[PDB]
Amino acid sequence: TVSMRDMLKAGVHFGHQTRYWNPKMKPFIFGARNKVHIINLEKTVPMFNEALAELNKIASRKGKILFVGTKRAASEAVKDAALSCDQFFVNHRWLGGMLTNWKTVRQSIKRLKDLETQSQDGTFDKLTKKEALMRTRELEKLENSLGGIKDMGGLPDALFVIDADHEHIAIKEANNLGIPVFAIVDTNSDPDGVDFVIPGNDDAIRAVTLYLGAVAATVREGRSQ
Amino acid sequence: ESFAQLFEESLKEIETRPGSIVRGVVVAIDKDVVLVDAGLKSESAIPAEQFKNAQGELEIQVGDEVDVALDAVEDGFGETLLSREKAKRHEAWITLEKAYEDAETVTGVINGKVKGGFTVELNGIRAFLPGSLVDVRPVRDTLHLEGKELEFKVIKLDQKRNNVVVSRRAVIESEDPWVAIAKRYPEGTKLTGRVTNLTDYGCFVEIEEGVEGLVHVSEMDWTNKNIHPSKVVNVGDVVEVMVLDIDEERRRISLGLKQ
Amino acid sequence: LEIEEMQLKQAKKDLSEELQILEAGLFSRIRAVLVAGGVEAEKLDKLPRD
Repeated sequence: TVSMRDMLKAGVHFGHQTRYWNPKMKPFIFGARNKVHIINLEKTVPMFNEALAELNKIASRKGKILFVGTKRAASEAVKDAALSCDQFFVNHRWLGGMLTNWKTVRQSIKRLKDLETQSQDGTFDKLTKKEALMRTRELEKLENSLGGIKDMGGLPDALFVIDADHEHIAIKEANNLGIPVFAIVDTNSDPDGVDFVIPGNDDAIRAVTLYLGAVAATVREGRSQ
Repeated sequence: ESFAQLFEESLKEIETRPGSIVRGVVVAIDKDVVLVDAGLKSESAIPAEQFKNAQGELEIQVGDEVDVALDAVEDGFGETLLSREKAKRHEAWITLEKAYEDAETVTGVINGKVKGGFTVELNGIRAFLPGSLVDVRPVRDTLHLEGKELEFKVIKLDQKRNNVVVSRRAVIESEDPWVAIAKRYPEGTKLTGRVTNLTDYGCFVEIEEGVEGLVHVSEMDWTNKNIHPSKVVNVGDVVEVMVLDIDEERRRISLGLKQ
Repeated sequence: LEIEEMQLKQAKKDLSEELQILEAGLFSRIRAVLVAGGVEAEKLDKLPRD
């Protein structure tokens, strides 16, 4: 679906510097221009397409997708992507054992929900100023952490990831659980934990956005189906 | 296919390493960080201070194109060296243009000599030149209306280390660093030098054609010990500095900044 | 299927309405009984629908 030219324009073909590479990414690498590794778009594209297809399929059976990206450059974008296809996301720091330790985190989620309710639906007001402030702070904290996953209910049936090396904890958790992983994997990253590897530039913003958008579209399509 | 191979050598052909090809489109502005995309592996974290012109406010919105620089790749994450140096090459080209007709004409306005040559400033940048260059004869711009308008007629340039002394008024008139290290020597010759890296004891301003200066922590200001040089001056900025000391042997020119 | 949504939204409306109708009568009844265990009229009008 996503063309090669577009990818090139975005800056998918660019990778990291040669000294920071992983030799498990040697198949997906093409060459090294100006001492910086170039990802092979001929090998990338089909894989990407396959991944997209898989995602679509998942969506079709009413699968829950989780969008992970805690880089802070593409935190805004990932959330947007998630919301477009009304799916869940973790745009700020992944809580260690979010999925493996769901049952504890489900309590946190519940608490957050309660807080939200108190804030909005109650309309009681009349609260001690320090206490109120504290409550507000707590709410903020919760929202930041678990805002995207509050309506997830259980565990997701697939896990889309913007960087494998950065979100290794998440990936590991997924592996432990047995959730399919759809990771964007730059030359420095490790592809071994990832099920459906996508060789591409995690760092560049435009590229990331592109990666998101197609995925979102596919999810939407699946839903429609 | 070989579509991609050919596309790779094509994209090699349509970029170069320095800040030469004005290619990065400014794709997000936020104070205090500009950011471009010149067809590199990542986006630059640009300062705002490489892009405000001569009175302090910004000049370029979204879509605008300046080249940056290169030859340094990946400090962890990111891409460039700053586009402002880019600009230096353009300045060099205009200075070079003189050679063709033996006269580069702009405006040069030089009020005084930090180190024996009036300072001339062209557009945003200000440069320092050796003392003769400011005046064609013995006229002296001290009697001229302050910060006067002429041009610059070049008197002397050092060709390696960048010092250029230029000719105000009189329109009618028209191994290597260390052997002869006696030019900026004699006790206190002021220099204009860009700082490079501040090593928590130092600042490392070093400009004059492959040398190293320190301005370590003791002077820097008029407080001694509590100063922490990163707070007090800058990173990458051309400043007031002069020699105070040269050892041509254990190459330690020990500059100062409290002057 | 056009009328399907009409009846669909109708049921919920009355369902909540009736509950609210009793809720209105119950809310008043709560305050009505609120005298042997808190008659503070100015200390009973805290949260509205919470």
